[PDB]
Amino acid sequence: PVVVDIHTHMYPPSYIAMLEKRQTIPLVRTFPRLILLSSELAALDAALLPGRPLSTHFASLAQKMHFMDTNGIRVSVISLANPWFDFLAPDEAPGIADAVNAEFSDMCAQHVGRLFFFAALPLSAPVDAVKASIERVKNLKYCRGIILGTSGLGKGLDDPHLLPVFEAVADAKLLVFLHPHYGLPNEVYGPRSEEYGHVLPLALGFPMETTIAVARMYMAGVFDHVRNLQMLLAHSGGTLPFLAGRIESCIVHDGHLVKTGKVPKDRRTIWTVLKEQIYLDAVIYSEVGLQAAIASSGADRLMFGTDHPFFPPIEEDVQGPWDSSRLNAQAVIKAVGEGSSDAAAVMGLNAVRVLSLK
Amino acid sequence: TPVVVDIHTHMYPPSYIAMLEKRQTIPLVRTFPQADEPRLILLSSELAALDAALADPAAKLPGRPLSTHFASLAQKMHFMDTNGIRVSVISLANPWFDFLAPDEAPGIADAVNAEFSDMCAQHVGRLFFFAALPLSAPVDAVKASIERVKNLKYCRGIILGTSGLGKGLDDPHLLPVFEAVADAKLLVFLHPHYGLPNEVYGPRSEEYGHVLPLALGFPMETTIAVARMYMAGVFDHVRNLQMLLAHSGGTLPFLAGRIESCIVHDGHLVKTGKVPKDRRTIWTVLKEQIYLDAVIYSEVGLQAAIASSGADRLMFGTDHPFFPPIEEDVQGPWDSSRLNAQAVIKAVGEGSSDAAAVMGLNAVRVLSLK
Ligand SMILES: [Zn+2]
Ligand SMILES: [Zn+2]
Repeated sequence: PVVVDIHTHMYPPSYIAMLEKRQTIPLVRTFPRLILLSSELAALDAALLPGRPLSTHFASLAQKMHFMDTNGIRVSVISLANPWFDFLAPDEAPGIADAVNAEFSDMCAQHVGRLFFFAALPLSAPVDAVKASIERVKNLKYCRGIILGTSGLGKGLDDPHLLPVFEAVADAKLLVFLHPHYGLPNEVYGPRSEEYGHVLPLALGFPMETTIAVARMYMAGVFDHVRNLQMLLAHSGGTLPFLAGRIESCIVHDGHLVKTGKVPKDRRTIWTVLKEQIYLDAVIYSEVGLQAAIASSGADRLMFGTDHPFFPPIEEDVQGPWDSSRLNAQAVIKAVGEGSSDAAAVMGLNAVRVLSLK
Repeated sequence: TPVVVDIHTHMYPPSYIAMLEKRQTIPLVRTFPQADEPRLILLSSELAALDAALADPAAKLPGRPLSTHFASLAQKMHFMDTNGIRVSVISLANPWFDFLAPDEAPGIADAVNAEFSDMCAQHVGRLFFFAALPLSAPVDAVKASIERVKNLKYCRGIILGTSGLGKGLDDPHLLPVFEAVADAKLLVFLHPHYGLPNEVYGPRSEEYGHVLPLALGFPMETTIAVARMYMAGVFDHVRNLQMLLAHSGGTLPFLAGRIESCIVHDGHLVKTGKVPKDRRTIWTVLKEQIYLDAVIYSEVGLQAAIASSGADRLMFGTDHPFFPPIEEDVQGPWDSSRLNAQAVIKAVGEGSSDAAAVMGLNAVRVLSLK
C-alpha cells in the first residue's frame, strides 16, 4: 500500500522574501537563520546563532522529492509552515495568500500523483475575505484542505467571529489541519531555558498549545455548532488523548457549569468528538503515545506524518534517511504490527480515503 | 483480599484554614453573604471571579466550596470505608507553606507536620502522611525541617510544588533539598498548583468554570517542572532521588517520545556535547526514579502511564476531597474515585496481580506501610 505524509512543510520563495523584509520575529537573516518563535527572542537580541538554520530543505521542491524517495514516502500533502500569514496587515493578506496558494498548486503539478496541499488562509483579514479565499482554494488543483493556526482570527478558536469560517470550510468539505505556533509564554520554562536549546518550546509548548486550543473550541461548543466540521490535529492531538479522561471528569464535576445547565445529560463527550470529528496525525515518536491516540480516535483516524523539514539529523547525512521520520514509522510498526491492515491505514490508506487521493 | 491504598488524598488542618481566613490575597478563605459555606480561593485563575464577587453581590461565588471534608478526619475515615480504601497516605493540599514569610515558615511547618503525625496516630495502620516543607525559608532551615520530619511516626514522604525555593525545580540552590530527602529515603510527591499564565485560556476563560486550569493547567505545569529537572540533570546529580508524580505525570507518558526526539535533534545540545552516548533517557528515568499516581480517569491514559513506568510503579489515588459529586442526596462511592478504580480494572483486569499492585500493593512496598 501507499505511504502518505500529511504533516510536511515548505516555505515558497515569495514567502521567504517576506521574512527577510521583516524587522521583528518572525524573520529570516544571515549570521540564513530561521527565527520563528517567541522563545527565540532572547537569543536574537544577544546576536544583534539564533533560531534554526534556513536550509534548501524548506524551499526546494527537488529536496522534498529526494526526502520522499529516501524515506519511503509515495505521497506528500504539503503545507506552508508556521506562522503562515498571521503577521500581515488585513489589506495585504488576501493577495499574498492567493499568490502562495497558487505556488503550492503549481508545485503539486510538477509531480502529479505524489503531491497535494493544505492551503493557508488570510486570517488577519476580515471574515468576508477569508470566506472568499476558501471558495478560491477549493477550486485549486491538488488542494485537499486548509492549514489553520491556533490563534484563529487573533482571539483563538472559541472566537464567535470564527464560526462562519468553520462553517465555510466544512461546507466546502475541506479538512482543517490544526497546527501550533505560539506555544506557551516563555516565562513558564524558567531562568535556565536557554541552556536546554529548543527542547522545552518544541517538545512541550507546541503540543500544549494545540491541546488548549482544541479544549477551548470543544468547551465553546464549536463541534456541536458545526457538525460537519472535520479537523486533523498536529502531533497526535498534542496531549489530548492523554488528558481526555481528565477533561471529562473536570467538566462533570464542575459545580458552576453543572448548576448553570452547561452539562446536560445528552452532551456529546470529548470521546465522541474524538471518534467523529477529529483525526490525529501520528507525529508522536513512540508507540506509547501512538497507542493512546489509536484508543482515542481509532486506527482508521490516525495519519502518518514527518514534520519535514524541521528535524534534520544533526550528525548523520541530511541526504540519507531521517531518524525523525523513522521514529514515527517504527512507532506504527511497534503499536499495530508490520504488514497489518492497521499499519497500512495509518501509514497512508486513511489519508487516501479521507482526502480522496485515490 | 489485597490492601487498597490511596496515595493522593488531602487535608487542611483547622490551624491552616485559620491562616487562609486571615489572608487578604490568594490563597485565602472567605465567606460571602450569598452562601454560608466558606469559599476556598487558591488559584491565580480565580482572581477575576474573586474581584467581581467583592464588587457585586449578584456575581457567582468565587473559588470552590470549603466543605467540612478538608479538615474532618472522621469524614476522611468515612470516605475510606465507603470507597473500599484500607490505607490513606494523606498530604497537605496546595499551596502548602509556599506563601508564608521566610521567618515564620519553619515554625509553622514543624507544627503542621506534627499535627499530621498526630492525626495518623488516631487510626493506627490506616493513615500515613507526606510532610510539606518551609520552602520560602533559607535552604538550611528547609534541611532542619527535613531532619525533624525524619523523626515523625507515620511520615513516609514529602509533598511539594513546582516553584521549589522560588526559581523552579532546576534551581541549583534546591539540589541539597533533593539530596537530603533522597538520603532520608523519603519519596517526593510532586503536585501542581501554579498552572499556566491565565492569558493562555483566552478572553472567554471565565465561561468554562475551573475546567481549563484544572484539566489542563495542572498536568501541564507538572510536565514542565519535571522536564526542567530532567534537562538540568537533577536525576543524574541525585541518583537516589525517587519522585511520585501527580496525575500520572501530567502529560509526560504521552510526550516522553517527543521530548527524546527533540533532544537528539537539538543542534545546540548535540554540538555542545549535551547529548552524549551514555545519556540516561527520559524512558530510563521513568522506569528508575519516577512513580506515577493513577489519577488519570481513563484506561487510555492509564495504559500509557503503565507502558512508561511499569505496572509496579503506578499507584491508585482519589484526590479527595476536591471533586465531590455535585448532585445532592447521592449515596455510595464518589464518581471521581470510582472513575480511577474502573480505569485500573479496564486497563489490567479485575482481580489481576497488576490490579492488586496499582490499587495498593505498590504503595505498601515502596512506602513501607507494613
Ligand atoms: Zn509542523
Ligand atoms: Zn491533589
